[PDB]
Formats: sequence, structure tokens, C-alpha cells
Amino acid sequence: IARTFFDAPEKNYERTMAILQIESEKAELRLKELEVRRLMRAKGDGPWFQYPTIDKALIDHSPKATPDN
Amino acid sequence: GWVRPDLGELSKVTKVKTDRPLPENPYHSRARPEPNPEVEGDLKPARHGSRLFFWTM
Repeated sequence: IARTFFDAPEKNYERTMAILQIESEKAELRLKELEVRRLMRAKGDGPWFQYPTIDKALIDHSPKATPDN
Repeated sequence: GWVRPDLGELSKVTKVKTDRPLPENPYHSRARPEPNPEVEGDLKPARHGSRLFFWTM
């Protein structure tokens, strides 16, 4: 029965170790994602939460009719 | 000996040689804020997929 149907204890042991490593890395990544999202919401210096402003390519720099502008 | 200008002569754009220097800051603008750092580097695949609950990819 052990030779035909059952997995070895060593195989299960190392499979469990691999599973634990993968989910531990995923959990640390999730916590870092939450911290990064909170920081970029708070400060707004990063690539996320960049709400649009007015583009400066629409300004006319030619001389106008009145010098005071 | 004065000659009256013709049509469009007074409306020309001319050049002026002057001694006063060009104002480097006529608008009295202060220092602009520093822009955000840009994005750089190659796009690696996402680590362990979506990482959304039980989904492996």
C-alpha cells in the first residue's frame, strides 16, 4: 500500500515547505502593497493617485495687444 | 524732404538695437516644484500572479 498508493513523507515535507514559502512571500507582498498604497495616497509623489491637472502646452506665449499681461 | 509711407509700411515689424539688457525674469516667477520621478526599467512578470485571495495566477 505504501509503495503503490501513498506518497513519501519526505515528498510531503518538502512540498509543504515550498507551499509555506510561496504563501509567506505572497503575504509580505500584500502587506507591502497596502503600505505603499497608503503612503502614495497620503503624499501623492509617486506614480499612483496622479489626478490630472491642466497641461501647460495650451498657453500662448506670443505678444498680445496689451503689454501688461 | 519727408516721404509719406505707403500702404503697410508703418505696420511692418522692425528690429531695435538697444543697450539695456534682457530681463531674465519679467514675470517675477519663483522656483517651479520638482516633478515626480519617472518610470524606468524593464517589465518583469508579477510575482506569484494576481495575489488576489486564493487565485494562484
